[PDB]
Amino acid sequence: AKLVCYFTNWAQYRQGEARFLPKDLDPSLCTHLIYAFAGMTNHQLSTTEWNDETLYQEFNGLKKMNPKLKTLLAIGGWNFGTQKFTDMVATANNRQTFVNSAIRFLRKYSFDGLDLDWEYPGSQGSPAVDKERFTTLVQDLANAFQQEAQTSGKERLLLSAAVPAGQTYVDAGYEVDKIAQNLDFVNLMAYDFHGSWEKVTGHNSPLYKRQEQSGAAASLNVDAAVQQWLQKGTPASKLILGMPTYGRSFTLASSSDTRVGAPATGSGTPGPFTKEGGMLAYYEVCSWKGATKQRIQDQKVPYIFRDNQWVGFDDVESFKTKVSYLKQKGLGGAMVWALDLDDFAGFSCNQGRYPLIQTLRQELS
Ligand SMILES: C=NC1=N[C@@H]2[C@@H](O)[C@H](O[C@@H]3O[C@H](CO)[C@@H](O[C@@H]4O[C@H](COC)[C@@H](O)[C@@H](O)[C@H]4NC(C)=O)[C@H](O)[C@H]3NC(C)=O)[C@@H](CO)[C@@H]2O1
Repeated sequence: AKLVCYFTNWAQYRQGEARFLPKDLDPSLCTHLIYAFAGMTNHQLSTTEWNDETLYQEFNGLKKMNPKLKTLLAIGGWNFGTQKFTDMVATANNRQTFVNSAIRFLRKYSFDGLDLDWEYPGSQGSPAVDKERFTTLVQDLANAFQQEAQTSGKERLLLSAAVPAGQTYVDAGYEVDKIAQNLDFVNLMAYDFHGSWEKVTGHNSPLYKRQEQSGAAASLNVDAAVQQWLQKGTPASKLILGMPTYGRSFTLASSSDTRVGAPATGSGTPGPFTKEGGMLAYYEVCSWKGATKQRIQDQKVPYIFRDNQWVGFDDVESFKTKVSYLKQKGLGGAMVWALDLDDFAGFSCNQGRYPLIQTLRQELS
C-alpha cells in the first residue's frame, strides 16, 4: 500500500524544535513524499520560497538512499485562490504552456510527478464551467505525461490531486468517474469536517458520525467522504485516506460544558509553534499537563480540554483505527498532512520520531 506524506515549505520558519527542513525527513517512512507548495507565474509552474530549488535538491536527493521512494510537487492549496487556475485552463494556449512548464519543471528538479491542489474548481469564485475544464486539464497533463515518457525514456510522470470530502464541493466541480481514470491516485482530504468556523465544538476528523447527527451533518466524517468517492467512480486502489497530524481547537463559552457540541466563543488559543488559532499540531497537543482526554465512541477519535480550551485531534490509536478501516475498504493507502505537524523529532510527545506517521507505516506495511 501507499503512504503519501506532505512536506510544507513554510514549516522551515517555525521556531525551536518545530523548525522543519528536508533534513528532518525520513527517507524510508512513506512511499510517496509530496512537496507543498508550488505556485504559478504567467500560467507556469513556479517556486514560492527563496530556497525551494535548494530544498528540491535535498527532497529529491533522498531517493538515492531510498531508490523506491517517489516524489511529487503539489501546486496550489487552500490559500492559493482560483483565479490563476480558472485562468490557466481557459485557453489551450495556457494549458499547453502550463503542461510544458510542468514537464520541464518536474524533470529539472527530479520530481516524479505533480499533485494538483486546486481548492476548488466550481467554487470559491470558480464558474461551474471550470468543473469540466478541470477534467480537461487532467487529460492534458496525463497525455503529455504519457508522451514525454516515450520521448525522454524515463518513467512516466505521476499525476495526483488533493480532493475535498464535501458532497457540495464534489458536485461543484469534480467529474469523478472521468478524472479518476487519469489520476494515478486520489488524495482524499478527510479532515476539517469541523472547526472554529462553527459555534459548537466538533471533531476535525471523525471516522463515523454521532447518533445525534443526520442529514447533511451526517456526511461530516471520513466513511461518509469515502463512500462518496467510491460511489462516484473512484476505484478503491486509487483512493487514499488522508489523515491529519493536527487537530482543530475551540474556546468553550463555559468550561463546564466540555462535550462534543458545546458552545464555543471562537477559535482555540493559538498554539505556541503553529501560532494560528483553531488549529494545533499533534506535538502541541501531546504535552498538555493537567488536561482531560476523551473518546467519542461513535466517531472513534479523541479530544482534550483544559479550562476553556477544547481541541479535537488524531492520535496513535485513532490512526490505527483509520488504517484498519481503509483496509477493510480496500483503499490504496493513507495520505497524511503533514510531516512537520507530527512530533517528527521526538521532541514533545515522548513516543520517538513521527509517532503518528510511524504508526501508519507499521499498520499499512
Ligand atoms: C493533502 N492536501 C492538502 N491540501 C490542503 C492544504 O492547503 C491544507 O493545509 C493548509 O494549507 C495552507 C496553505 O494553502 C496553510 O496556510 C499557511 O498557514 C500558516 C500558519 O499555519 C501553519 C501561515 O503561516 C502561512 O504559511 C500560510 N500559507 C499561505 C500560502 O497562506 C495552512 O497552514 C494549512 N493548514 C494546516 C492545518 O496545515 C491541508 C489541510 O487542510 C489540505 O491538504
